[PDB]
Amino acid sequence: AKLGSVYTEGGFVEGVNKKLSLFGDSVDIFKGIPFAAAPKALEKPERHPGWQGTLKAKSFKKRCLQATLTQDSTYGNEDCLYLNIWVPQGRKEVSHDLPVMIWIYGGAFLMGLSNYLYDGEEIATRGNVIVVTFNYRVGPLGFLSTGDSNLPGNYGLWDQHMAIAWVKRNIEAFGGDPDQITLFGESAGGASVSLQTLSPYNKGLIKRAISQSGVGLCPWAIQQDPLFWAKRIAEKVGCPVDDTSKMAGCLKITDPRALTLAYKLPLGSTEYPKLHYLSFVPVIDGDFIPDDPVNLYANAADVDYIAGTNDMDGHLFVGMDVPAINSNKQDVTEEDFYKLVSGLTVTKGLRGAQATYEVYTEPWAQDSSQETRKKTMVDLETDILFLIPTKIAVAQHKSHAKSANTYTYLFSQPSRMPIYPKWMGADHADDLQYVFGKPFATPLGYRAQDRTVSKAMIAYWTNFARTGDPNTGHSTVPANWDPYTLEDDNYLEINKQMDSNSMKLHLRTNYLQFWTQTYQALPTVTPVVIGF
Repeated sequence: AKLGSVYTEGGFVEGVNKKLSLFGDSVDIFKGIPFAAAPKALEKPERHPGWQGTLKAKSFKKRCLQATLTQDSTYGNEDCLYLNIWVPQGRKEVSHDLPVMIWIYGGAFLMGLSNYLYDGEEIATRGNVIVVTFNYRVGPLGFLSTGDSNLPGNYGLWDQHMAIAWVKRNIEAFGGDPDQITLFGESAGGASVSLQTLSPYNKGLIKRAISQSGVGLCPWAIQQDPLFWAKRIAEKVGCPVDDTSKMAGCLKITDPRALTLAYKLPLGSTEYPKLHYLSFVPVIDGDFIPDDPVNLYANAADVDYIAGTNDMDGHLFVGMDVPAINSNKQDVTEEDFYKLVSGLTVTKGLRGAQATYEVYTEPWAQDSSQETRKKTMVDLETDILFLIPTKIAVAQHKSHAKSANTYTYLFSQPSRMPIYPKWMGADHADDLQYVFGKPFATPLGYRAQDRTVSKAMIAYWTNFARTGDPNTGHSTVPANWDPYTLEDDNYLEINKQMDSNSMKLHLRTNYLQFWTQTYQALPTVTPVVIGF
């Protein structure tokens, strides 16, 4: 069986059908379906006008404007609000009531086909679920804000919400169950997933959610001072910074490609960690995000939730702050480490920096090797940027959850990157190739253990999407994943060895204690994509 032309709110769409076996199995692939009219710079998205005939949804549309780490040219196009769908099909009849997984992924900066992480075929077919990938506005075009009416901000979030509302209204025609939507995404997408479940705008739309290395409680997920950054990029492009209204009007009119290129990620030595410069992110606009995310968990009370991080999630970032971490030739001193912590602890000044340098150097047993120091730098950023906020998000979700499940994991499959050190664990986004089944899609570049991890991850993910329990659904699982409880703080460690010892307890509880107890008590003084 195969869908023909599917009716959507704006008209008919037609994709392609890829035969998967002699059994008559296949997968219906739709690419380039608009979920909104091409967006006006810095304005909320609107419904796409109706069209006659059949929209040929046979190829990926350009994604929104973004740039690479070199930041010399832009990629994408402003006209980018399109989505893609994969519908696994059986023999007798087209699929119906299938779980719907919406992948939220996108960033202002890419480091490395470009639609590698936008193809949901492996996931949809191995897990028997519908996968929807789409594009949303990123960087300044997606998140510029003046902190007021002149430019409320959160455009990329509105775009995501638009895609979600569209899937809710139209996925049934594709064979999906509108009441079984699972949002999943990593990094900014992960924080986005979190933010979407917390926004009152998504009431009744989301069933479950998966945050991979990113939650709305992450420090880098909410910009506390958007006006400061709005003014900076504005002045950089020749706009009036005198009054917000005129500045906003100018930003809406300036060249989108120049505006995009004006968003710089300083790779040269800086006083603050790189993450400080990834300023164009969501803001508490009192609308889409009506309050600080931590106070919005009642909105996700009935949303099943899986949130997790990677072994060395912070490696990618700290390696930009301290490049010597990756070099076996160059060394790192206690000074370099103190400088790193001070930059990360500005809010609590010298005391905060001292308390932090102390705790993280305690395990050095005053005779630390280079590998030890570099590993500690990675742990520091992994903790602050991902582990800790995820731990409290998971905890907050469990505590407020009503009829919703809460699970947490630690992805620790060691990096295969030759450039990085031998002791390297799972870096930021390393989980993606497994979640997206690349060891199967593109086998020749992978080993048996990679297929094992991928199989396990897609299984857990798609099972969760179907039942709200990673253990049950369309796939068998290599290990029992127990739901997270506050008392036990249990998590599944995902890697090539999934066995009886896979469920672990209390991950870095001492560090969680430091940050939430010690640190917070101190007085306040002052092909991967990153950023929102």
